[PDB]
Amino acid sequence: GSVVMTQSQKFMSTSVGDRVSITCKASQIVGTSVAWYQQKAGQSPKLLIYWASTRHTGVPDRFTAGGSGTDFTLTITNVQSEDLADYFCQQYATYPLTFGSGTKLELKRTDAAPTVSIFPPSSEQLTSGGASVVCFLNNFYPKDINVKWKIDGSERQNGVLNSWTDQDSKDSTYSMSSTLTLTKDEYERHNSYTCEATHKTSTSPIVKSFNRNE
Amino acid sequence: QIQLVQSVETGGGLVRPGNSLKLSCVTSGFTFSNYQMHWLRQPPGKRLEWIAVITVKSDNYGANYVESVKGRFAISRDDSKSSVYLEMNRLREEDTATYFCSRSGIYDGYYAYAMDYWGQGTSVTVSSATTKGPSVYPLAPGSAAQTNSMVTLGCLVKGYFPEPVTVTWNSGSLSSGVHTFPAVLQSDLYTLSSSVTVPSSTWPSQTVTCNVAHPASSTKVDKKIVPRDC
Amino acid sequence: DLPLLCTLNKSHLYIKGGNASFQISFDDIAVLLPQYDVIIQHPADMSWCSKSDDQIWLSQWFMNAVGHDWHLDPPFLCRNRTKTEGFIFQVNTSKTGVNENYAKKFKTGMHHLYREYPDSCLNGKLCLMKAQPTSWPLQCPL
Ligand SMILES: *[C@@H]1O[C@H](CO)[C@@H](O[C@@H]2O[C@H](CO)[C@@H](O)[C@H](O)[C@H]2NC(C)=O)[C@H](O)[C@H]1NC(C)=O
Ligand SMILES: *[C@@H]1O[C@H](CO)[C@@H](O)[C@H](O)[C@H]1NC(C)=O
Repeated sequence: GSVVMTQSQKFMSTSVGDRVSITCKASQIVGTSVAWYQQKAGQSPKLLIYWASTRHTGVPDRFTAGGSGTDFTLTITNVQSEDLADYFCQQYATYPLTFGSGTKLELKRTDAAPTVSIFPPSSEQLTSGGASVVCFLNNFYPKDINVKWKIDGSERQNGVLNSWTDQDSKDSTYSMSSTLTLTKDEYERHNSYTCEATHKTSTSPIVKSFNRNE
Repeated sequence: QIQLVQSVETGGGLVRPGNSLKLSCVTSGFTFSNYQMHWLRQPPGKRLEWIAVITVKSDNYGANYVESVKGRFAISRDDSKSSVYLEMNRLREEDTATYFCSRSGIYDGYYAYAMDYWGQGTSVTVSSATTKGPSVYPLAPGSAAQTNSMVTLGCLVKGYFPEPVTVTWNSGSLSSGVHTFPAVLQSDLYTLSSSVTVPSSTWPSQTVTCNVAHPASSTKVDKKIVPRDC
Repeated sequence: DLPLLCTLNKSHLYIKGGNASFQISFDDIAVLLPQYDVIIQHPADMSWCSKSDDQIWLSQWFMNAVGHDWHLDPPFLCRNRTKTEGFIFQVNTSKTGVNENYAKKFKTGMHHLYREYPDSCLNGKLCLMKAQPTSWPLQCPL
């Protein structure tokens, strides 16, 4: 019974100076009672347009919106680096006020191979009884990537935790960290630990290794 | 300058389930009594959801709430103090989000609930977990791999609660080529890592220290990264 | 007591009755939508439009003044009093489609109500009238 606002494209890749349109779909007819907002890095949103097509006073000339019924689109012309942000719609025609799923605006760039670095458990953590192996994949593009953990050549997929960064604002790349946590007893039992990173940039995955004996 | 500041009156953002938390949003740079005020919470990785609204003094300070929140929250305002408040009772773990206060004015001559200005937001987490300080662990290569033109060092913080922590390198003087990854929550514990890439000539030639701060546990730790030996 | 109406700058129409004062405007913005808003097909249904009897009476007075037939003319909309956006009611005044005859009678009613009435509604374009509360201007007759 509540109008939902769905955005078909969760992510959109663009370049500076290009034209980009973000579509908002409403589960029910909301007429002209639609606003658009902009949000960066989870900070406070900023109102862009209201009444489907009325630009806010602070908003620059590049942003233009339109639509009626259940289909509303927001277009940005001559996109700048400062325009890279999140954009979501909102309806205020009926209670409760509902917002869109969201679209992230990302900058295109050339493909970058991930720099892979493996790190053994530290001495301080070993005295505590735990052993965590961390693998860093830094400054790669495109966004797609995947990792594998091999312990003495055998794949390990138990205590692995991953974390992905957003697109870096300086060089437009992505990064990822993978951590394999094990107890001190099971860590000392094995000798070889490797993390294999798979990316579009290479047909063969990147491999980094450290041996406990060496 | 139409500034909206959000603060927490009691304690901090972390609260236990079933406890009560009161959010206060103070405005400035405009006439608070003229406009209506809304409260909005954004769950992590979820769309923004409206919570409540309170109208001006011309109307009898009427308010409207959402169904999930009815009977648990109460919105209020003080024109003299020029501030809007949100009192939250019987908090459930679902209520974990970043809460925003917003102002709605008149658009093309008609009252609408588009949000003019917003507060900075306060992170509110509700869980049964307790406060715990982090463990800082250095991450060094160990000279078991070939050294290139650039060397990547790392820092690992483990077992802290709640969010957040502050990770810097060399007291912030080293900010180029630094990646601090978002934390991961497992077994009511947060664990994150941070990488730093410096020229291979600079390390271990020069000192590289990792600075971690966790205010909830009064934890300030500096860990120097040294090469591994045997 | 008779409601008094004053026009300022020949673009906006203000009507004051009792303790209630409204401002009438014309544009294509559909502030009220029939799906989510109250339908006024009978004059007694206007109790849902406001919590103040003055606004209800003044609203009913205005539609009687322009010649609105509550049972023959298209019903108009008003915001549910439980909502907090504020009082407002909206009449479709667009001179197009099946609403042509009603839109033409509305123009006649306004021309007899206000001596100087600028018909913003143009043939073939959507035109929606909206009356909302406003502070009574001190620069117009009392
Ligand atoms: C006001 O009335 C006009 C005319 O009756 C409506 O406009 C028409 O609505 C029908 C609905 O089926 C459409 O098929 C026509 O294409 C519309 N005409 C134009 C020119 O757009 C209008 O929708 C009404 N507005 C409201 C808020 O009820
Ligand atoms: C106005 O709102 C109340 C509660 O939200 C509802 O019970 C009532 O039916 C609404 N009015 C109309 C005419 O639907």
